[PDB]
Amino acid sequence: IEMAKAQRDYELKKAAYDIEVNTRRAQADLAYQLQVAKTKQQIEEQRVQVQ
Amino acid sequence: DYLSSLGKTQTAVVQRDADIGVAEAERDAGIREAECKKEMLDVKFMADTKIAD
Repeated sequence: IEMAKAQRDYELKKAAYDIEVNTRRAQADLAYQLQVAKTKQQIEEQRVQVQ
Repeated sequence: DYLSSLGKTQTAVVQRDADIGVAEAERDAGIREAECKKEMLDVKFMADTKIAD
């Protein structure tokens, strides 16, 4: 019984921490695409100004 | 086999006592070993929780 008590006490916190780390990693992965699009805005703004 | 039959009465009484004693000893060993295992798992899981944090 106490075995399962400790198993819960460990697993629940591990999952709760995993939620936060997964959210932050998901944000970090797509920050690159967000910025590259934001600057491709100006890239295209000038690549059409030449026209 | 008169006498061999007559010895049957107590040839098992000592075996009875030996079985009772070994059963009690194994019971005590098992209970206290389970207690030790429980305590060590609790502390190990607390340490692992801190590591996870």
